[PDB]
Amino acid sequence: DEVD
Amino acid sequence: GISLDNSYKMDYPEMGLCIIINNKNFHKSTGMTSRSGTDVDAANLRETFRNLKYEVRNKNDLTREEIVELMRDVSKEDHSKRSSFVCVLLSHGEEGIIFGTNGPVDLKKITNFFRGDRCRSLTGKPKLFIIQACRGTELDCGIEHKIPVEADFLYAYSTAPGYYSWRNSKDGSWFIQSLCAMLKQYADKLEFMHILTRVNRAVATEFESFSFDATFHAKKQIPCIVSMLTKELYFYHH
Repeated sequence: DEVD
Repeated sequence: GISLDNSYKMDYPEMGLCIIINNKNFHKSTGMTSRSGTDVDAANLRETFRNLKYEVRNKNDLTREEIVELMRDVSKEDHSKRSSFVCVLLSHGEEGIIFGTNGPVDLKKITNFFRGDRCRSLTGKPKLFIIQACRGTELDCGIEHKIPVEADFLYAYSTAPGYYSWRNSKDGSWFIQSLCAMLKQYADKLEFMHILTRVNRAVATEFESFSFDATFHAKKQIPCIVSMLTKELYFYHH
């Protein structure tokens, strides 16, 4: 999981 | 016979264009990370909208200048035989901003090209903007006659105003994963706002972040449907  | 004008005319010769801007690799000087998993999103969207009979055009790694020029060129096309218009933006972002590979583009600059007064062949037709990008840096901790120029637009945002948007490196983004799944199952049954409400539920209940960093662990997300539509939208007809 990563954020933009 | 008696006639009802509650739904958009979706029986034109073509459903319309589905422009997908897939920005994965960013210029080193911007300091923006590679968006791992976005290709899964782009491929899922391509297949989903193909089955909805849209003329899909996939564009990869576009600069801020290329995004503006693409949007301008697409808005200058003849959409008279087309029912609607769809634009999917997959990139890094901030509130009201989407990132080109070399820098930011105001979302207003992109959407303004499609205004009722600027794109006449799309006046009165639904213009859908699906945006997978952050809208800020907040984290959700969880719990438990004439017509307006801004009319007929729908903005399907991946996250709430001011919040981060989550993307999984292997499965793709939470929102796009959910959007495509709900469109595949309900496009021949439900109205678009109801399909989007199912997407809101899917993202809200089925996903939770996992991170070794306590600041980014166990976080939630809720999408944001922004509608300026004047009629109901069904992808089917007859």
